[PDB]
Amino acid sequence: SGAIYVGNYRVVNRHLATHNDWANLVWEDSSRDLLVSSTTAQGCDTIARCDCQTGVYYCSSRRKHYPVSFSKPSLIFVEASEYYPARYQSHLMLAVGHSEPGDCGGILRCQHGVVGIVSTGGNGLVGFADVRDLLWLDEE
Ligand SMILES: CN(C)Cc1ccc(C#N)cc1
Ligand SMILES: [Zn+2]
Repeated sequence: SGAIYVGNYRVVNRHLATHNDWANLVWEDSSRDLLVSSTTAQGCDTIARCDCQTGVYYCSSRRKHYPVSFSKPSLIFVEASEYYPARYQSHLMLAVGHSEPGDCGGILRCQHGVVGIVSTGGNGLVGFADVRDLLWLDEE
């Protein structure tokens, strides 16, 4: 579990969005596994605006942050998980690391701020849904 709290936005994995998220919906994309809802209180996170390929992510199933190198966001085939079938996911970055279903929502961060959230796992990789292209998160 986990979210990004930027401005008056909450960014969550679409597959973990709540009824309140859907009732306060800003934007969602199944192909990216992302959903954004509106919040009453402003949040503490800053979104990275960069093309870094190195950062640190939080792994809840290890209670640990790990430094990783990761691929640039792309359209990638993802094998079946507990929460999605085997399918293509867009805007997905991969690193070598540990990721189980409940790790979804852990933050990946670089020197510029939040890069994305854990979205995929298995076979010794962790996949992250990028948010650096969502420039509208920084205003309004
Ligand atoms: C449970 N396994 C059969 C894979 C899977 C997991 C979740 C969903 C959804 N929705 C679809 C398929
Ligand atoms: Zn960066």
